[PDB]
Amino acid sequence: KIEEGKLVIWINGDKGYNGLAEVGKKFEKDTGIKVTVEHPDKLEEKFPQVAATGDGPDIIFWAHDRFGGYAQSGLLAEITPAAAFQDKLYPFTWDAVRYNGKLIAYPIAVEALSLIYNKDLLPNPPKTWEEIPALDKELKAKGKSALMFNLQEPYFTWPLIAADGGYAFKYAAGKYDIKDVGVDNAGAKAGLTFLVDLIKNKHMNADTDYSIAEAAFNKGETAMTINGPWAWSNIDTSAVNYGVTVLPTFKGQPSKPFVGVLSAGINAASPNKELAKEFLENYLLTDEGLEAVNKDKPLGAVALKSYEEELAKDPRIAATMENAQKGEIMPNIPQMSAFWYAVRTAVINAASGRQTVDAALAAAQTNAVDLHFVDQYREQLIARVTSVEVVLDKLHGQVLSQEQYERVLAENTRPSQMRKLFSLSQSWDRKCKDGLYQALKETHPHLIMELWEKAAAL
Ligand SMILES: OC[C@H]1O[C@H](O[C@H]2[C@H](O)[C@@H](O)[C@@H](O)O[C@@H]2CO)[C@H](O)[C@@H](O)[C@@H]1O
Repeated sequence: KIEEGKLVIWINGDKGYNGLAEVGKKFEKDTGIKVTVEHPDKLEEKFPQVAATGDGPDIIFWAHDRFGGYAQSGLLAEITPAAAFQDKLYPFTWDAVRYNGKLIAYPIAVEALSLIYNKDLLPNPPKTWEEIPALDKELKAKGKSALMFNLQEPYFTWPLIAADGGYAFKYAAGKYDIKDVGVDNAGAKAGLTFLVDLIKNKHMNADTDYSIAEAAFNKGETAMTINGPWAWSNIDTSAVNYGVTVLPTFKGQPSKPFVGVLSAGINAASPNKELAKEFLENYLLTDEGLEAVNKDKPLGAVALKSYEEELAKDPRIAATMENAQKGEIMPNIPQMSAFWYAVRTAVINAASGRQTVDAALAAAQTNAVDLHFVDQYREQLIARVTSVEVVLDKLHGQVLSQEQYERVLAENTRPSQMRKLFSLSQSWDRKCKDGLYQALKETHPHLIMELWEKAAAL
């Protein structure tokens, strides 16, 4: 369980965890309470997996979009700031952490993607996405390339999908309509078609991930990348002469990045809730706390009015906000986790040529709207299904091909095997998903029964 009388903190590894650790050191200096900051892999999934059991960190950091799901699952303590403290942060940041009438986290900072460009390679950044292929051709002659960014996380491709009309869930009458999804409309298709064409014409490579794109930009090999405030620290170290600016337009319309509010929630199973509150309100969310984190990795536009004003002159922060204003705040509904995984699979499949754009998005759309049991509880099943071989043999023939069977089996741990199986099946139709559910239920009926029950408990 969770050790009492101390703080364990989880934050993503792309954030200023060293800076946060300093705030932890100051807290220890003034209170005697030791603070431990960790940045585990696959944090957005690890948390609900271990927290559902009743363990995990006292405090979890992520963008606000995942917190609605955490709250619905009972993993988060209710946050009760007094009025004077609440007034120290922007109202729209509190709005991002409000779920079903209550505050479920502390907002820290507002993030949005921008175009980052090498001024020595590219004195004026391109206005449009459409002119990048011509740009890449010029640069290739100098042994360079126009653009590299993470193509493994749909967050980075989202601004282009949304530009001409794609959207996640429709918002109307103060509610998100969970049945109105805009992943396979004409606009989403046009944007992703443009991305795929960049890859087909070798302006980009489908295998490019975060580390690969960062290395290429920071070594001066590519003229542009797409990234958030957290990335500026490494670019500074590399002393690249860079600018941060508005994303290119597509079909004459702005790219629309999703806006995230980095937020901190308190584990509902934590016996250290009061301590967590003190650390967050009186140590982190102060000019001195935020500055320490921000000097490690930039936070963007912080939620704290006083420090936001001090930093607002930074043209890079201005550029972040300009992009944010063209985009949309992410929904925090519990459906977000399944939505992101479906879209992630669609972008990866279309980029790798495993599916056409139309088929990739049509499948994502169907699965986000229909929310099958195996998609809703994918994360729990990955962590809790243990008889993988039994499931594979039930599916072999009917649902799984010989090759897919072999691919799943080849993974090293049970969760890696399960994760592969759900990835492969992600684009399958309802009937195949039903076959997958049936095999899981025959193999582990108590687990499946437990999942049905807890859904109803919450
Ligand atoms: O790609 C899907 C992913 O997008 C967002 O995650 C961002 C995150 O908000 C940023 O702070 C930064 O860490 O990069 C991530 C993308 O790799 C969503 O917040 C997240 O839930 C979602 O899975």
